[PDB]
Amino acid sequence: TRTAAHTHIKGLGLDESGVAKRVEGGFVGQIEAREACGVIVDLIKAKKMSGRAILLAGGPSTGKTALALAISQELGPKVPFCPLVGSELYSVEVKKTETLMENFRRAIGLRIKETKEVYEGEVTELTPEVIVGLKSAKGTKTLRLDPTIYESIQREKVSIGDVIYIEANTGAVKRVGRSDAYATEFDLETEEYVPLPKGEVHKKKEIVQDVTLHDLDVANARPQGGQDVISMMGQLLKPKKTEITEKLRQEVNKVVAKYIDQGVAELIPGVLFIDEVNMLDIEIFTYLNKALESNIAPVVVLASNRGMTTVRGTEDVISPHGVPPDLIDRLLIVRTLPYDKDEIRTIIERRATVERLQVESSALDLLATMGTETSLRYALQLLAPCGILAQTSNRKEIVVNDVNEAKLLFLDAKRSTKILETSANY
Amino acid sequence: KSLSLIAAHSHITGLGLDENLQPRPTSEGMVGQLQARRAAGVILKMVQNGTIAGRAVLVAGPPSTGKTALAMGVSQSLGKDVPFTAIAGSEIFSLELSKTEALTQAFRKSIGIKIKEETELIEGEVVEIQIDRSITGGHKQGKLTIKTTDMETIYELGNKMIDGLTKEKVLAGDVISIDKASGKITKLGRSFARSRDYDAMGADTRFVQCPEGELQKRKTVVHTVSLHEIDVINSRTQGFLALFTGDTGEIRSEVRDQINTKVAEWKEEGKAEIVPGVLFIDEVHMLDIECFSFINRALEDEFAPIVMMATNRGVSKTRGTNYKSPHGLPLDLLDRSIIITTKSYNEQEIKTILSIRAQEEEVELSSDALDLLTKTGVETSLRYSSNLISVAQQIAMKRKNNTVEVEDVKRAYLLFLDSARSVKYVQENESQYIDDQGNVQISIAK
Amino acid sequence: ISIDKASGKITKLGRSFAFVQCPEGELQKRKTVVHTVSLHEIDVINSRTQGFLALFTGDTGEIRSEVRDQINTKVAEWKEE
Amino acid sequence: NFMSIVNCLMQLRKVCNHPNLFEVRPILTSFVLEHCVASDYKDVERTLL
Ligand SMILES: Nc1ncnc2c1ncn2[C@@H]1O[C@H](COP(=O)(O)OP(=O)(O)O)[C@@H](O)[C@H]1O
Ligand SMILES: Nc1ncnc2c1ncn2[C@@H]1O[C@H](COP(=O)(O)OP(=O)(O)O)[C@@H](O)[C@H]1O
Ligand SMILES: [Mg+2]
Ligand SMILES: [Mg+2]
Ligand SMILES: [Mg+2]
Repeated sequence: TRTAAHTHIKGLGLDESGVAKRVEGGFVGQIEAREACGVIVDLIKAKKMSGRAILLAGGPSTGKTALALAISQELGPKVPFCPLVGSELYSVEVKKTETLMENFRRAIGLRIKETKEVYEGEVTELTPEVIVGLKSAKGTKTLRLDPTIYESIQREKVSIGDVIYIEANTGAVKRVGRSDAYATEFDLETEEYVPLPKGEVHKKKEIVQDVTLHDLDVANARPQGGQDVISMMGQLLKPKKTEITEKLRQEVNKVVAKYIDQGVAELIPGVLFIDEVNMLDIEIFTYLNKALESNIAPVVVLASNRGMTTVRGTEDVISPHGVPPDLIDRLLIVRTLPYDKDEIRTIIERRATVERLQVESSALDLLATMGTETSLRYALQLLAPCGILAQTSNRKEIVVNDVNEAKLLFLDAKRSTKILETSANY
Repeated sequence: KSLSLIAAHSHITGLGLDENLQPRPTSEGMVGQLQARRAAGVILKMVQNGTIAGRAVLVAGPPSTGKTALAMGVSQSLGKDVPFTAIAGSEIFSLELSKTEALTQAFRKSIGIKIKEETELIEGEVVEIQIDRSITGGHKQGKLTIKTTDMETIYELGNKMIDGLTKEKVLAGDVISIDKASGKITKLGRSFARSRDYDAMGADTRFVQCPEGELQKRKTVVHTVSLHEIDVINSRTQGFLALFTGDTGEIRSEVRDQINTKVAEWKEEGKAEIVPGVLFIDEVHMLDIECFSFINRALEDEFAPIVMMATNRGVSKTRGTNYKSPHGLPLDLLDRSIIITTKSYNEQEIKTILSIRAQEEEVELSSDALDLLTKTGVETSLRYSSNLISVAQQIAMKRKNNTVEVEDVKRAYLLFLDSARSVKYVQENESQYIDDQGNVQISIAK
Repeated sequence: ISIDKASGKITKLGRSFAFVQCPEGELQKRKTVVHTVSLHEIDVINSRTQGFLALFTGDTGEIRSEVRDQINTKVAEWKEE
Repeated sequence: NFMSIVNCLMQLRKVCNHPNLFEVRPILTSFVLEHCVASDYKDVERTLL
């Protein structure tokens, strides 16, 4: 198996009153951040309001992204969490604002119940002008092919002895292959032998395939019928994402409104994520400043931490977290405190337990000392190297020799900087 | 319809004003700002007049002064039949339309035309659809018995409409809103006769809409379209694809000139109806000098819809130039346009607005929590308490009691910080987070 | 001559002469073959139709993340089973 | 009494009979929209043409 710095977190641990335990499901301290996250979790579970956002501010290794993954895994499978970084909004063929609205539209989940049927059977005859006489286990019916799907059928080399899985609603045709009934054609026949499908040819099912707002946007903006030749031209002339305007937005809103008022469907919100908004330019900040003043923009979370630094995209806007003053004035601050000696101890302990490292007491304490001396991450990155070193140096446990070898081998930023002021060359 | 659960801007429905163009202190949600609401009524009467063009007004002053509330109230108060363009100026940049093309598209969208077309109909229960062969003497003996509730009548198909009924596979008895210059017969479903059919038990499975109007009557159907649809039709033979997908492609000028002439003569011929709407733009201090010259010439042009342009910042840097002037705009356009200043609020109107928000959210508040919210809002800003009320309501559920008490607002205040709280917290942590140089002293000890 | 059953492909093991001796053993042999493919290749082959050209021409950019998530969960459950 | 023990035993003979596994694989199809947004505007386009 594989582990990448996470999957140790398995929930906030909020009790019936929303209060999380001290160290439970991969957590250490930060009761303020945990309580604020629980409050936001309850607000999202309400599923009534929208159009509100918060930022959580904390230094490196303060559990910001850890709390984001915790809330993500707490929400559950169906409700989606949208992770995105300021580098993502810089697209290529479309403008950044449209990308932000594509993310917003695909963020909201929309449970829907549409219908699909499939014709699947052994072909009995074809009549050009079109007949495809599909013969299932108990049914043998002859559809008509429109000229385009007739051409698709022609390209499918389907002949007497073939079964095709041609969908009814989309219309595209997927041949299943040579019929297993004609297995007595060649002892080494190349084509696979598939029998006549069960049921009638026009098999009908009730499906729960849902749709995100971007999904049904691309459904009509760039139709994807697929296997038919005309569908190939449709997906080839404009295969990319086109700049959907507000007119199609209103059309889509009407369509989703009528579908959700049909009764079976429903709506569920979602959470979007942004990291290091300090690098974001003033243009996107100004645009989102007027974009959150709407009725559809779902919940997004901000993770940033900067002091008295100029906001990127400007030259004189100095503000904390690299956020313009207006956004700060319209956004909710969550505080995070630096980790402590005992927090470092428990962090290294849990990170050893998840990594299947039975680190003993004194080794754990010394690793905590290094964590408290230079940085938490410097100590955390050494758990696997020290274990592997002790494995190569024939030690199940981690003696002080292993950690000293790691500290003289894998240096930190401070020691490298100490080296850097005494060098004949860079 | 129009799925939008709630918003901080979904609390105003239609504004409030009087025939005297005088403000209402509680004008359907938005309150105060007598000058702002009187000017809104003045502009409303201006646009109802439809006799002036090329006017630019600047909603100046400090931010948070109900500017967006004013725009929303105007939009909801003017009424239907007049589509607007309420888009912030930040997204003018695009990878498919240039700045000139985008500005031209906005200007041509702000001015609309309604079109009345004298289309026809053939309504009535078409109980049967007979399609006879193409006999030489009569090229189509196609019987089809369209009859409304008023009369019983038969008709005949001219070898062109047989597939018009069944472009999509439908049966007879369908109310057909047929158009002579369309070729696409629209079936409305099922329909009724006035007969009891046979003697034995029957007449089952018949409950639908029956034709009501006359067998034939002229319909002067009115359609409203913008210059975008007409221009994209001119540029390409097919225009619906670019209207939906959004890949028009920077249509050329002689198209706009010929559309200008065509619309002028259509208005002169009494077939079209001009609807000169008004454009709304935001963040004008952020606008750039080429846009400044564009609007400067547009104002002097004979055709220019009125402008709702506003700069939240005051005495800010003028984007696109090396100099800063008041409102972030140079004195040329500043003198060319007109100015309406907007000042901030006191506490009581914040209290009233928050009470309106609460009763819109149908939450049984307790006035102690409301007083706490008023104090928190007046200390910092309205939006602070506007979010605090919702989070305190969430805390009210979290403690299993419907009423919003003091402890809810207190927990909301202590959990989520304040701008002053955040700046104090960061200026005491000048060496704990990422800074200008990025120096983060993660080393708690030694 | 060696041919495959499910495809009938021809593979020239070599002419007998005019230079390989006639083979011994049994005619029909079975074996196993393992095929390797990278994550991005799986993402790009099944996302669209013309992506096969993108296997060499590289005529694609910013593949839709839905296909990426589907292939990721496919790989996860393949590894699980 | 004597016989209804065997009434439970009609389960004890299905435990030692045979167990099985699952080895299932997921596969999907494309869901469909067929209301369309074409026919509603083609007539208007042709009228204006
Ligand atoms: N409460 C916690 N419990 C367990 N591990 C944590 C906790 N907080 C942070 N970590 C670990 O510290 C690392 C940094 O945390 P993360 O939130 O991802 O970024 P940062 O905190 O630096 O913004 C993560 O890899 C995470 O595994
Ligand atoms: N006078 C008012 N009455 C009611 N709500 C208001 C008022 N002024 C502002 N708001 C609220 O504030 C939001 C708009 O902020 P606004 O004060 O217009 O900022 P700015 O003036 O900088 O545009 C709206 O969602 C609205 O609910
Ligand atoms: Mg973090
Ligand atoms: Mg505002
Ligand atoms: Mg001029």
